[PDB]
Amino acid sequence: GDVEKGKKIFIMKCSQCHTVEKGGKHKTGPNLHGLFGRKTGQAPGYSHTAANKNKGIIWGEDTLMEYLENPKKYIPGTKMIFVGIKKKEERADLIAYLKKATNE
Ligand code: HEC
Repeated sequence: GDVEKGKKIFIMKCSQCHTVEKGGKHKTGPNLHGLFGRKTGQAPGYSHTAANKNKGIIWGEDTLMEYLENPKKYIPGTKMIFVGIKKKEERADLIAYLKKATNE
């Protein structure tokens, strides 16, 4: 994925509710630093829904590809009110940016 394109997707569609930087603030949604390799719903200091807490999967490229295509289908009961990203290559670019920014 192209992380420069992914960053602009993140700004356009995600930054309204999320930060990615280490120690970044929670907003409507949790700060996302440390996302990869972590189980769902464990962002430190954020009050997740039980659904987000209980999904039980580990975030990685493949699980984020599925989640971000249709969030409420993957995690029924989520309070992330976002329709999803239809195009696979856009999701791949976003997730490549996420893998870089949430670990740097
Ligand atoms: C507000 C309207 C949001 C927008 C736009 C996006 N997200 Fe979000 N997200 C939001 C909330 C309120 C929550 C918590 C939901 C809950 O049920 O507790 C989330 C959660 C996530 C997560 C899960 C994190 C984890 O399990 O540790 C991820 C990975 C996530 N959101 C990603 C994400 C991306 C990449 C977005 C842009 C396309 C995006 N979200 C938009 C609220 C909102």
